[PDB]
Amino acid sequence: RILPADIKREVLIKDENAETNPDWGFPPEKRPIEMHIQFGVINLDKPPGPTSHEVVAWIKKILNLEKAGHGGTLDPKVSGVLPVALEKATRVVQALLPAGKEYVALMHLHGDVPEDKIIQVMKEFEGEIIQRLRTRKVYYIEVLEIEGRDVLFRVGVEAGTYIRSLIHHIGLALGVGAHMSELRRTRSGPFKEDETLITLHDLVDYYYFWKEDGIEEYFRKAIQPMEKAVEHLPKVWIKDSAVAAVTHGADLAVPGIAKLHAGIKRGDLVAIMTLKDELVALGKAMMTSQEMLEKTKGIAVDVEKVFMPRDWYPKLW
Amino acid sequence: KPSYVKFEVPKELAEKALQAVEIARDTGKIRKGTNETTKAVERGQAKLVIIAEDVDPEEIVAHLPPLCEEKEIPYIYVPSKKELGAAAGIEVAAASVAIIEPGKARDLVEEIAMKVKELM
Amino acid sequence: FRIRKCPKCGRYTLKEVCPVCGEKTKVAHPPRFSPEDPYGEYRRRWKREVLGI
RNA sequence: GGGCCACGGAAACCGCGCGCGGUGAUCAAUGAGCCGCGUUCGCUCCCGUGGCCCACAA
RNA sequence: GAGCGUGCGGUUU
Ligand SMILES: [Zn+2]
Repeated sequence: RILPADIKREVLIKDENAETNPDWGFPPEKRPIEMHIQFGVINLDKPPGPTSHEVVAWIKKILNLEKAGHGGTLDPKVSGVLPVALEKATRVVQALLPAGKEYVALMHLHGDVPEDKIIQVMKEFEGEIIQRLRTRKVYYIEVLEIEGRDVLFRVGVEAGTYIRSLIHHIGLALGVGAHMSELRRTRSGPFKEDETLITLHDLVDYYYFWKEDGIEEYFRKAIQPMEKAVEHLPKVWIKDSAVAAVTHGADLAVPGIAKLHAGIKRGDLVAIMTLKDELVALGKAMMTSQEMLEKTKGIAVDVEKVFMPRDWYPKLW
Repeated sequence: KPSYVKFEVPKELAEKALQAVEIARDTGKIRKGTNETTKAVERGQAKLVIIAEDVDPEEIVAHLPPLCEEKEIPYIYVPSKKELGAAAGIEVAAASVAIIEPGKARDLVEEIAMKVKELM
Repeated sequence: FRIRKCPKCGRYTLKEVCPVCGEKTKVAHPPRFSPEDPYGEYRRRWKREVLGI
């Protein structure tokens, strides 16, 4: 039950001294509700019926937003985790779309099969699979329940994997054939079913509670800081004196690094965090975590997408 | 039990309630299903609303109570929605019911309606 | 709709009691939603009572 | 020149799907069928216009 | 304009 998102990362220290000045920046739980939204993401539990595109359209019109992009397009009949990135945080979906997903699926067998076969055979589908022509990875498959011809199971997959099709091929491997009668996505990258997974109802309500009734709490818990959309990425934390430079398009030179995750490799997508754990920008590593640690000069991260505004930190340079 | 269930209904009353509906189906007029039932209340044609205690999700009937209190219309609960669909003239479960016109359940409703004024 | 989940344990199941916790299970799919949200007004009244004055 | 940011790389009819209003049904009342009306997100590359910086973090 | 994410399809300069 392990997606790559899950791999454990140790945090290495490069400069013990580095401290961050509390006058500068806005840590996620220190952002006026308005700015919390501008840099927010919704862990939405898509209802069945609508297309994911229509859903986000209802949200823009009800929350009065001008931009909002959801990650991996859930099919109409499918429910569950649909991350909706908001306004100025829209472009973080680019950390999501690639990330592994998990679903709970109900497969209906067209014929009778012993509970042992079903399990044995479904285990054979872990690894790689071809579909259309493209190859995609099944990380794990877990059967929860078999009631006669109905098989309920969790599955973890690479992005872009077609569950309906997989269930089809299982039916074929079993002989009797099969179809998927129900599907729900329980995970997409860092977004899981937890207290942050809000339904449309709870959401549009909490909004009115704040906007019309003046209660913030509930609506603030509904929006997550963009930093959440990055929990799965390797991070390097940078000094205060380096933050403004980076939001102005400066690549990140070694000397501006405070701490970093272990096991970063050249080419890896990394997130660039301030010491207050704010997301500054996304980038591509030009060094391994070890090179960065020992070296005293050089470009460590090609900055590619900047999210933090240029006025949060002073132009120290 | 659910959060739209805002008070306690005794086996006797709840039973006197399924009988109530069972009568007006033929001697008078009733409506079944949350939509028909909600519409009745927003029209003030509902003399008595009957909601079931086992409706999942709650969003299906959550609105009925606050709705009935606004239009000053008596509402009452019943253990199961299967048996409520049954006693309405259908073979499928019905989540809620209105009683548009009592007919021959008049003094049976007044009974109900006046003893639910207590539990508020 | 057939997939259900334990509200205590989070376990997915087709049964009506958690095979793990023993709690009553609920439908896994959220209530269907409409932009017209016809009863939104009154749903919030019910909901405000739940959350507190 | 380079990196980054903003905006642009179509609009209008129509359809399946979904829903709302009205109606309300012989295992879909958690809504049939009939009618009417709604209703579709973004990201990455690349290209063009404009803006801000050129910043090894001292 | 070419790709991505399971979702869009057909008309007209
Ligand atoms: Zn469990």
